[PDB]
Amino acid sequence: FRTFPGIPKWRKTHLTYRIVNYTPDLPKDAVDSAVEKALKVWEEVTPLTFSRLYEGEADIMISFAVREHGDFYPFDGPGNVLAHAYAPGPGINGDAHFDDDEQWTKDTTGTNLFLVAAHEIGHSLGLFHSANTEALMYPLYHSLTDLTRFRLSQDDINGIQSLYGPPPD
Ligand SMILES: COc1ccc(S(=O)(=O)N2CCCSC(C)(C)[C@H]2C(=O)NO)cc1
Ligand SMILES: [Ca+2]
Ligand SMILES: [Ca+2]
Ligand SMILES: [Ca+2]
Ligand SMILES: [Zn+2]
Ligand SMILES: [Zn+2]
Repeated sequence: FRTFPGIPKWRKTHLTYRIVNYTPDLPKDAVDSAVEKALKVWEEVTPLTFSRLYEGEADIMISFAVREHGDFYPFDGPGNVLAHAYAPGPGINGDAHFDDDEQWTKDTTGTNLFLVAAHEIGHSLGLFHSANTEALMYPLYHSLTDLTRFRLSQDDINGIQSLYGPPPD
């Protein structure tokens, strides 16, 4: 694994997230599940717990966007940059933006929202890219992984616990 520079990490175990908008590519219900499951992944190996807001500024603001969308890094159309996110911190920090010029699916017939969400949310949590090929934090986008056999890799578990520790009990 690999954390960020100056090793940013939230100074609190409980984080709030908010889904700011919805992609026309999937039923609102599928977008919710992906985010909740992307969150389960990390929540299971650390003291981190999460809750949802429907208003106010949440730590982890999630949203879909196209091209220019409010920051300095406009999205680039279909493919290539799938989504980007920010390290822990105030305001735009911790937020995750998804490119809608991608076709977000619940399976692998395009860009799986879960798989890509878990990885972006690790960013919000403070993890940078991993050199480990079998790691979820690898800049790894592969459409050949059954969803069925997915499991966070020891590399991912190592790096996030480096920051927050193992589960309390
Ligand atoms: C499994 O999770 C993911 C999430 C994003 C990408 S990506 O294709 O958008 N991307 C890899 C390819 C270069 S661009 C990037 C730096 C913005 C980077 C990425 O990991 N965003 O955090 C790939 C796999
Ligand atoms: Ca934020
Ligand atoms: Ca793109
Ligand atoms: Ca789309
Ligand atoms: Zn953005
Ligand atoms: Zn990434």
